[PDB]
Amino acid sequence: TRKFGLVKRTLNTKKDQRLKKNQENTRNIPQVSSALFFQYNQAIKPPYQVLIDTNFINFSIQKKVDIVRGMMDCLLAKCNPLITDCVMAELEKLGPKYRIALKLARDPRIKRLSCSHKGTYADDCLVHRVLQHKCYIVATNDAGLKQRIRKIPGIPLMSVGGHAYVIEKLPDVF
Amino acid sequence: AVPSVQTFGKKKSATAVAHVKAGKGLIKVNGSPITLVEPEILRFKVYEPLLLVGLDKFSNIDIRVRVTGGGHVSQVYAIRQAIAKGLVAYHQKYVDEQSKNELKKAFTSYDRTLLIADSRRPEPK
Amino acid sequence: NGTLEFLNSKKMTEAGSLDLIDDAGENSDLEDRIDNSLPGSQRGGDLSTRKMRPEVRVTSVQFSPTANAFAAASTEGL
Amino acid sequence: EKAKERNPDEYYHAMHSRKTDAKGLLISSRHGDEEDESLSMDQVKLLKTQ
Amino acid sequence: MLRRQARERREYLYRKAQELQDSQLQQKRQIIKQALAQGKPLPKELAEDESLQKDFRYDQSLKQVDDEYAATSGIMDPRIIVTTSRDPSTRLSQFAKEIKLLFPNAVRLNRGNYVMPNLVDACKKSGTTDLVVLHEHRGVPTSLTISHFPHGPTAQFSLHNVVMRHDIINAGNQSEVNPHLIFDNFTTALGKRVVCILKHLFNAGPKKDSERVITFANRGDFISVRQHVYVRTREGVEIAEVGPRFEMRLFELRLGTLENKDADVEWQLRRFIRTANKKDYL
Amino acid sequence: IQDAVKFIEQGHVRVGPNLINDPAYLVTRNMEDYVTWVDNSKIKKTLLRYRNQIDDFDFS
RNA sequence: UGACGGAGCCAGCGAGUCUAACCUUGGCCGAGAGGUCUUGGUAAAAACUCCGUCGGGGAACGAGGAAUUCCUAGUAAGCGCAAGUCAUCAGCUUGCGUUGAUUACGUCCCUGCCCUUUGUACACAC
RNA sequence: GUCGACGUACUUCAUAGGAUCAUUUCUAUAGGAAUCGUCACUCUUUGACUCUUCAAAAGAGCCACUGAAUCCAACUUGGUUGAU
RNA sequence: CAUUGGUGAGCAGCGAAGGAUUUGGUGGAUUACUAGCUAAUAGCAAUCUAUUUCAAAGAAUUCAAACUUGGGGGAAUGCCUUGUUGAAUAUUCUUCAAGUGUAACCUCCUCUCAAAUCAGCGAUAUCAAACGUACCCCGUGAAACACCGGGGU
Repeated sequence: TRKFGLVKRTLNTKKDQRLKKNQENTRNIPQVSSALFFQYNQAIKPPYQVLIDTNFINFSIQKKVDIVRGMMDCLLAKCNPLITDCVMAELEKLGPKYRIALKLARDPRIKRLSCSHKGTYADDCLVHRVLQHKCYIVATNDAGLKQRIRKIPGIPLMSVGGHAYVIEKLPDVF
Repeated sequence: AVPSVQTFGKKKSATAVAHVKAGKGLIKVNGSPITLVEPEILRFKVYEPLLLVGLDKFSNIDIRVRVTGGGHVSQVYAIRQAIAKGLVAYHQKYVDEQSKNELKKAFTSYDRTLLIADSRRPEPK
Repeated sequence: NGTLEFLNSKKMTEAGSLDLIDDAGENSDLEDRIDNSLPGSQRGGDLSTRKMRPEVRVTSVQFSPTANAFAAASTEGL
Repeated sequence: EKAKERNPDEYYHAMHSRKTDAKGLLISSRHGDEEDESLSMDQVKLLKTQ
Repeated sequence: MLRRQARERREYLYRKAQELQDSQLQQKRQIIKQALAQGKPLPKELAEDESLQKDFRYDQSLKQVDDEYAATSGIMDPRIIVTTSRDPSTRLSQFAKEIKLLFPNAVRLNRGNYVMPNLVDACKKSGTTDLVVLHEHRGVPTSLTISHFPHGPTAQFSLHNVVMRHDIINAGNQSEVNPHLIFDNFTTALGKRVVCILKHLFNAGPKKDSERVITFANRGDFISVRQHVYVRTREGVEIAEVGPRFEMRLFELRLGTLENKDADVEWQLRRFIRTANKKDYL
Repeated sequence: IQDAVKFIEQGHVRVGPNLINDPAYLVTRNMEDYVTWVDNSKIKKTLLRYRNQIDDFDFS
C-alpha cells in the first residue's frame, strides 16, 4: 500500500527558508508645495537663504568676490547665506590647498545649520532639503548638481561666471 | 447498472453504433425492429449473423443499433458488422470465451467482413 | 525476473522490496563493488550495466528438421 | 491545425467528469455547477413543502 | 505513419526557424574568418562578446540543392503519378497519357470517386515522389499542380497554349528514354526554387548521347516547355518537335502538400497590384 | 511530469510491442513516435469513453 | 430497360452584419429629390425499394460507318449535392457523397521503347 | 563588367562622480549601531504527520480465526394527547 | 419517445432458527521440513567459573595499494615527484628551484525546456430579471377612447 513514484527527500532549493537568500518571507504621492504655482514659488521673498557648495566657494575665491556683499550685486535684495554641517565637513575635507577658502567660509556673517545624514555628500543633502521645502535658493557651479536642481520647478539656482554671479529661475532678476 | 458492451461498424461512409445489454431478447435498429429494414432485399443480410449463430444465443441479449451516413447498401453492411461484433464482444466479456471462440470461428469460416471491415484502400502500381 | 506469478510476502518491507535493495556494497572486493549501471540499459550490451536481474524470455524457436525436436533460444541459453 | 495534431492518446484527468454527446461534440450543463445535476429525494420533499 | 509524418514535419520546421536565427551568426562568423586572414578591423558588436569568441574555436569546422530534396537528390529514381481532376473528359485522358509519356518513371492512374486526403495517404503508403493532377476547361487543359509528397512543396501552374501529339498525325511513338533537360533564363530566387521543384521530377543522370531534349524556356514570365529529338549531322544539329507545346506559368507555391490548402504560401501570384505588370516572378 | 511516472510504474505504457516498467528509460528520437498506451487497460478505456469510440471487440 | 401518380428512407463537402432579378399600369404625399401603396408582363438529394393506374417526327431523326482514342478495382460506368479560392472556369470548372460491375492481372508471337554482349560485386554452382 | 578612386550620403567611436557589498577583523575609510551562558508569553512563516478535492490510476494478492463501524430484515421503546 | 443518468416508493422471483457491504488485529502458506546455544570430535540447556592460564604455531610486495577523479582553464598557499646544506661506517632531517604534475584549492559550464499548468483579457453561448413593441384587463380619479400607475399574454 505504498505510494507511487517515490523520490528521495532533498533540499527544495528555491523554496526553503533555511537559506540566506530566501529569508525575505500604501501608495505614496508627494504633493506639490502649497506656496508653489506652475513655476513661481511665490514664497521666494526677501530675505533669502542660499545653499552653498564647494564649487561655489572655490570659484568665488578664483573670481575675487567675497560672499555676503557679492551676493548683494546679483540678487540685489537682502540675503544671508547658510551652510550645512555636511557641506562644510566635506569642503574642509578638500585639505590644505583650499584652507584660505576654508577660512572665508567660517565667518560670523555666514550662518550655519546642522544636518542629519549617514554620509557627507553635498549634492544629495542640498537636493533633499530643496525637495522637502521648496523654500531655499541654491548656489552651485557644476553641471551635475545644476541639472538636478533645474529639473525641480520653482527652485532658483545661481552660479558664478566672469566677474559676478547670475541667477536663473528668479522672476525678479532686477 | 446492467452489463453492457459497445461495438462499431464501418462501410464506405456509414457508421454503426451497437450496444449489447442483458435482457429479453429484442433486436432494435434506429428505434424500429429488425423486421423493417427498408432495402427489402438486404434484410436477409442483417439477419445473416443471427442465423449463422443460432437464435438461442440472441434469446437473452439486447441489441440497439444507431446508423448514420452512407446510403442503403453501405448502411445494411454496417448493421451486420456491428451486430456480429456486438455479439462477440458480449461473449468475450461476460459469457464463456470458448463460446466466443466458437462464435468467432462460425463467422470467419463464413466471411471476414462480419468481424472486421477491410478498408478498400487504393493502390498505385 | 519473471519465473513466478506469486511473489513472496516476506520480501516487501514497509518500504522497498528486499531483493531490489542494492546489496553490492556488502561485498569484500572492489571490481564487483563498482557500479557502472546506466539508467536506460534495457537489453543493453553488458550485464553490469543492467542494475536489475535479467528477464526470462524465449525469442526464436525452430523445429528440428530430422529428429522430432524443437530448439528455443532462451535467456538461460538454447 | 490543432485538429490535425490531436495525438489521440492524451489523458487529462477531466476525461471522467466531462461528458460528450453521441454526435461527437462535448456537452456542458446549463447550471454549470458540479452539484446541481439533479436533486435528491430529501431535497425534493423539502422543496415541494415550501 | 501519420504520427511519423507529423513528427518529422515538426523537426523540420523548427530546424527551418533555427537556421533563420543562425544566419546572422553565420554572417557574423564569416567576418571572423575574413578578419583572421585578411583585414585587421573587427566590428564593434562582435568585439565585446567573449561567448562568440569561445564559439569560434569549435565553429571553425563548418562549410545548392533544395533542402527538401537534399537527401533524395540522386540516391533514388523518382516514381511519379499523373492523375486527372474528377470525371475526366476524353481529351485530358489522352493528355495525361502524354504527360505520363513525357515523364520517365511515371504512371497514370485514373481518379474517380477518390478523395484527396485518401489519395495522398495512398501515395505516402506505397511511396512516390510527386503527383501531377490536371484540371481542364471543356477538353483543353488549364491547370497543372505538381506536389512533392514527403511534406514537400507543391507548385500549381496554369497552362494555356496546348497542342498535343494525338491531334496532328500518326507520328509514331515517343522516345521514352531518360531525357536531357535544357533550362534557360531562370535568374530570380524563385527561379532557382522552381528549377529544383521541377528538375527532380526526371531520373538522375541521363546519357551522354541521349537522343531527346526537353527545353524549359523562361522567355517572358512564362515557363514554356517543348520536347525535341535531335541528331548531330556533319555541319549542324537538326531538331524536330514531338510532344506537347506548353505555355505554362506558376501562380502559387505552397510549402505544404496539395492536400493541405492552408499551408505556408512561399510565393503567390499577385495581380491586383500596382506593380504586378512591371516585372517577373512576383 | 510526475503523473507520467505514476502511469509508467503501474504498467500502462508500451514502446511498440512490449511495455516497460522502468521510468528511467531514454527514448530514442526515432522511437519517440511509437509510445502509446497498452491494450485492454483502464488507462485507455477512459480515454476512448469520452470520445464515444470504445470498440470493445478489441476489448479496449 | 416506358408513362402516370402515391408512399418508404439513406449522404458528405458547405454558412465573411454575408445570399443575390428586369420591365410596366396607376393612386396618394412632396417645392423638388423621391417615398409609400397598386397592378400586369418577362427570366429563374437523386438513384433505389415499394404501392396501385396504365400496353414513328411536324426537312433532319428509330442507339449511329469506315477509321481512331481511352480504360484494370471502390476502377469503367450511372446518379445527385455543394463551392466558385490572386492562375483557369460560368456556353463552365472544382470538390463531396450514393450505386458499383465485365475482363486481363499472362506473354514477348506482332508493333514499339530501352538495355546487355570481359561476371568481376569474395564463396558454391554455372 | 566586376569593381576601384573621388565626390556625396548614412552609421559608429569618451563620459564623470558619490555611496554600499564582497578578505571568517580590515575593499583602506577612523564622522559608523551592535562583545551578555533563555526563563516565559503572543503573532505569523516553513516543513513533517493523518485524511481529502480537482480524479482517478494500482493493490505482495490466497485462506483461516477473532473484533469495530454503516444500511436493511426482525425485536423493544417513544409517537397523531404530535415522530422526522 | 430514448435516457446506455441520479435519487426514492414497491412487486414477481431467490429465500432452513438473518443477509449485504466495509474494515482493524493475528495465524498458516507464498522455493523442498535434518531441532536451541557455546570457546563445539564435546559440553550446556538451572552456567561455564575457584580450570581456561602456560606451552606450541604465527611477520615478503625486503620500508605495499585511490584499478573507485562530471567537463574547460589555472593552481598563489597546499600536496606529489626530481635535482640543491648539516648527523654516522654507503646516511635520518633540512637549504632553495623546476614540474605540457596534481582527486587540496580557485573560476565558467554542468539550470533557464519546440513543455505545461495558474492569473488577467475574454468569444462561441446559456439562465434569471429589467427595458422596448403589439393586444387585453386592473388600481387612482368626478373625469380625460387618461397624459397616471400596475398586472397578464
